[PDB]
Amino acid sequence: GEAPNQALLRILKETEFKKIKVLGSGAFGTVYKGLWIPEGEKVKIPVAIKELREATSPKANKEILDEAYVMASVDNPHVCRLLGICLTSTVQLITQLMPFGCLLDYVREHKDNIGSQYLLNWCVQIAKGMNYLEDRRLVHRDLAARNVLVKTPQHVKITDFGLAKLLGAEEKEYHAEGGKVPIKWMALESILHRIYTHQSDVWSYGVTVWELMTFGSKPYDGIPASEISSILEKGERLPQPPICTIDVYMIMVKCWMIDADSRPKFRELIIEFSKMARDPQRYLVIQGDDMDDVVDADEYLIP
Amino acid sequence: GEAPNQALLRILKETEFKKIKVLGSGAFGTVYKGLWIPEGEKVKIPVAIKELREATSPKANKEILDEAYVMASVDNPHVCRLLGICLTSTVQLITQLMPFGCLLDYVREHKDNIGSQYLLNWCVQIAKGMNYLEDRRLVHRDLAARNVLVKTPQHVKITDFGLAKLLGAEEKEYHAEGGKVPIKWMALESILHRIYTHQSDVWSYGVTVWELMTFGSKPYDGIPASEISSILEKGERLPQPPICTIDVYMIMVKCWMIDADSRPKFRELIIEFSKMARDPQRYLVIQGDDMDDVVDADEYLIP
Ligand SMILES: CC(=O)Nc1cccc(-c2c(-c3ccccc3)oc3ncnc(N[C@H](CO)c4ccccc4)c23)c1
Ligand SMILES: CC(=O)Nc1cccc(-c2c(-c3ccccc3)oc3ncnc(N[C@H](CO)c4ccccc4)c23)c1
Repeated sequence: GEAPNQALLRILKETEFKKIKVLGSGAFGTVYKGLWIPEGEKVKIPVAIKELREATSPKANKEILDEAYVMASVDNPHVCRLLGICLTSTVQLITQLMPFGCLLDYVREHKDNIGSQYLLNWCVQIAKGMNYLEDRRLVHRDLAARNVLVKTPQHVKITDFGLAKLLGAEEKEYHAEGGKVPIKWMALESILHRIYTHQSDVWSYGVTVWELMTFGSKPYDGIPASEISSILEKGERLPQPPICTIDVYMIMVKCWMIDADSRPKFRELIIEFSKMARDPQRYLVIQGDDMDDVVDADEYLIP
Repeated sequence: GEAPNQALLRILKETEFKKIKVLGSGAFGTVYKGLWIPEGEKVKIPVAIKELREATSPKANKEILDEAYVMASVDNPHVCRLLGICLTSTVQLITQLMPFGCLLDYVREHKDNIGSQYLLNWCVQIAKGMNYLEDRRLVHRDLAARNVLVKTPQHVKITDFGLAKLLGAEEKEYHAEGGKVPIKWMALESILHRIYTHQSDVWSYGVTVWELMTFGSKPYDGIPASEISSILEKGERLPQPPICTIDVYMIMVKCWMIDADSRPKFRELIIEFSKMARDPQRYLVIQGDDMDDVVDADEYLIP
């Protein structure tokens, strides 16, 4: 009927890995930094380890396993993959450590040393990842700079598949109900009708690029999420970032068309940003890449 | 008779420069970071500005002018030069700002990222500076890693001429009396007889190199200055730094010979360290330039 999912769900023993330190916490639970050491091999693998909490909510435990299902079912250099789970009191997700954290925080606390080459290359890698997920028939539903991680400054990957959904062969869209999805990153049709498609992800990709080009600005910074529906319907969109040529900003705008099919496909976004990456300073203007009358004392010879 | 010193002592107005911040303080007085802006030109020169204190000791005011005399009388890329003085309540010395501070502190707080190329190049530059001072008939009498400043990581200069003395044409050595000179950097003949020569500076150069090669260790760390005389007479010298090949350590040892003329001349030290700088990893072994079984998760494919 459909292609059987022959992904392997690896079950790992707790004694095989060591939590070095906590990385984060909040509503999602807690994430740890650690080393995984398979007993047989002579290897030590840096890993991130995620668990919920001391309590076990019926609905919440089910959803971490859904997240494991999707992460176990993906294999791509620009997508984060599940290494395994550990069946402790509460289930643990084990993944490759992405030491430099989320891309949102990275662009924020490195503004001054991020060049056009890096920005446009990140855009290419995210598009490649999203394109892979489209081939795999997966709709992410939560693509944002915050859900892209940095393995190295020159290599990023998409993660956070907690809202992701797999589409059938004879199925073009997913219909949500529960809601509670980040509104400022989702397409109008998703806000209006709970419709999610690969083209809905393209909208979110558009917003993600805006975040990168503004070095981590909050979209619609002074606007509550209730109003977002109205302003999009009016034709209002995120503004052109200072560093963005009309060339780049036109790409971003096309991702936010009302007609979903009029938006570009991820495969096209790979091409366009890739072309731009060959001559990056032609497409992004960044003053790096408090006075200009300053001169060093030994280029000032005594008159 | 002797060559007339036609150096120009430039007198600068206080209104021409602005103190941005204090850099240091202690027994020597205070040093400021500032901008010098000659009224005529369209330039802004980063400068260090040194003054004594609110009080004016007769003997202390004279000595800052002696320091100005020598700094005004030197012109070399590896020596710090006086830009001018300002005749305020207490006289101010104005020099080129050396933004990265003293080399001693620089090797200490950058151990992990200082390679053999940088160390040996610094040795070449200091020897060039000291050789220039020898041609200029000047004995520094206080050469140490602390009295070498960093303009950029790849360009250093000798400074702190407060103890410096000019020798005559028919004069090979200076005879001190007052004393109170840093004992752990001075030659045995200087400790024993108050004799200072260009070869006494070579001893101090030797110690300065030891500081650099140990990334800013204190010489004779657990020894009081009273004992230093004895141990040098016994034949005890500073130990071989871990990173130092016998080749480099032999240079250091030769600077600490009892016979002053058996020590190398600065011009020879330029040559030897310069040769070594062409193949720096042959002469200094540094592990950069907590596990080795570590492997990244995507070079570990699921068995
Ligand atoms: C959205 C968010 O805050 N994600 C997050 C939170 C906490 C840690 C990480 C994380 C980091 C990280 C490292 C240093 C500083 C800050 C963050 O590195 C990571 N490498 C892999 N996965 C990470 N976290 C995701 C959470 O989406 C994750 C962990 C384990 C299993 C699945 C996913 C991570 C990522
Ligand atoms: C031995 C010592 O502590 N020297 C010292 C003390 C304070 C400041 C400086 C100094 C610095 C500096 C900058 C940032 C951090 C730390 C130090 O930069 C400098 N550039 C030029 N001269 C300096 N000081 C010498 C004092 O020997 C100096 C200043 C003005 C006139 C003559 C000499 C300096 C150097």
